[PDB]
Amino acid sequence: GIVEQCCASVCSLYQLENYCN
Amino acid sequence: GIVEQCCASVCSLYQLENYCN
Amino acid sequence: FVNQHLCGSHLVEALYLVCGERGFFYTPK
Amino acid sequence: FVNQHLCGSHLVEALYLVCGERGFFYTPK
Repeated sequence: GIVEQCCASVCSLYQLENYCN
Repeated sequence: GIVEQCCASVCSLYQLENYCN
Repeated sequence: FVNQHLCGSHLVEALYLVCGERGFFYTPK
Repeated sequence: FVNQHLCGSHLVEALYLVCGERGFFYTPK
């Protein structure tokens, strides 16, 4: 999930926008 | 929505928890 | 901290603190 | 601000800034 991809590893805009409504 | 109930008016714990997963 | 007007980052912060490891959804419009 | 490690309130903050008036969901577990 988001923690694994953006906290435990380096985040990205491409991944963050996947969590926008 | 949440803005109307917690920004435009005074928030509450009862309302905030309605937005928890 | 919750029983006040909460807007923008202030509201997102309150949700984060209250909801803890459940997480939350923020749907302003 | 997005291309780094982001945890807890830092992550919620990034989502808030990136997603704007769409809002977002934060589902840590």
